[PDB]
Amino acid sequence: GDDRELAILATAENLLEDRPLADISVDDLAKGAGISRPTFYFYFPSKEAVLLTLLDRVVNQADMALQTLAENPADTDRENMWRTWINVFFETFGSHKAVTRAGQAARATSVEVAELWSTFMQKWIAYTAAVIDAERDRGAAPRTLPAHELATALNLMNERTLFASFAGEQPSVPEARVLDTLVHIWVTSIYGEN
Amino acid sequence: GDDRELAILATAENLLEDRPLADISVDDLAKGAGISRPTFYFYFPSKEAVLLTLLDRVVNQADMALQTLAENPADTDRENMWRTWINVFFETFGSHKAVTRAGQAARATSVEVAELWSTFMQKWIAYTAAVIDAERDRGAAPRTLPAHELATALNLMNERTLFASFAGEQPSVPEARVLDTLVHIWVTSIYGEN
Repeated sequence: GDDRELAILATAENLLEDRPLADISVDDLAKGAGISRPTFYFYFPSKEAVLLTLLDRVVNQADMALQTLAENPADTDRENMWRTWINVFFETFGSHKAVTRAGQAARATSVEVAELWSTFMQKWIAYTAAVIDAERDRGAAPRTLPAHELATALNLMNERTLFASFAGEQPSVPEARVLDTLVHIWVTSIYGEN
Repeated sequence: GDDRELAILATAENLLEDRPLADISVDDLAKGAGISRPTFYFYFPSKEAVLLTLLDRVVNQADMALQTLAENPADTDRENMWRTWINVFFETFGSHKAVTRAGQAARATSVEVAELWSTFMQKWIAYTAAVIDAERDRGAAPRTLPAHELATALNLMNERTLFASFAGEQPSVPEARVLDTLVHIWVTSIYGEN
């Protein structure tokens, strides 16, 4: 039942490590998960749809892991807060790299993926904005940019800066030194007057 | 001769406004530029290759426009310098939006496009890094992040922040208020101590 479903997915993920969706056939995922062609079609209606579901696993992994953090305020200095917020991306997407990458690539095509990714970003940008407003009201950060706008840029930086490093792009900040980077950019711009 | 070539391209660009490469045929670009199917193939060996050449026009437009600026130091305060540097992106890519978008989308596929875009970024990040080192040596910016690393993140933010706004994404900073945004992020992080 679900046994079968999950293998389709685990297999989806592992063939994705070394090659893009396109050059993975549909008998590719079947053969791997040890099921017949049409046994697959019962479970997922197209390969695109497999990739969708895995991305969904990942995003929610990162959604959930992110809300736990929100509800558990770490007890630390503002800089070490932001870092620990940002890190939850580095750890999640930085674990399922293969899916992470393909997901991004296929925003181009899937109006479903484009949506799925958008929704999550809006959620966290809005939340991030919410923080900054509060950081300004607690008095500890000054009122320079519209918060929601700042957040968007900062968050979009992350999405791109992070996924550049994962795919190991040319050019890109190495996994090691990233974070410290974004984190630095986050503090200096949130708390910075001029 | 070149008459014919250029029309293929102008047409390439205008059909791209309202729909993606994929759903533009090859008789699409011919019919538009008023030439026969194989007359086209003499000029460009595939549609992908048309898109390549237009992206090249744009990048170099922005490359050139960017080096003029470099060689003509604007006479203004550091903040109004960075802005006028960044603006040269907003104006270029923000003019050929259609090409700008498709180019990005098709980094996924074209190892030629991926290269073409990379090279340009490396160039400007390296240059941007070069500035910051100097800004630190003239004493006016403090030595916090490795410059080249900072530059990368800042530049990758731009690429993504900008092209999000162009395609008018959900979520994205509106064209109006962008710049002021990135610019703010640039100053606060370059000149910011903590």
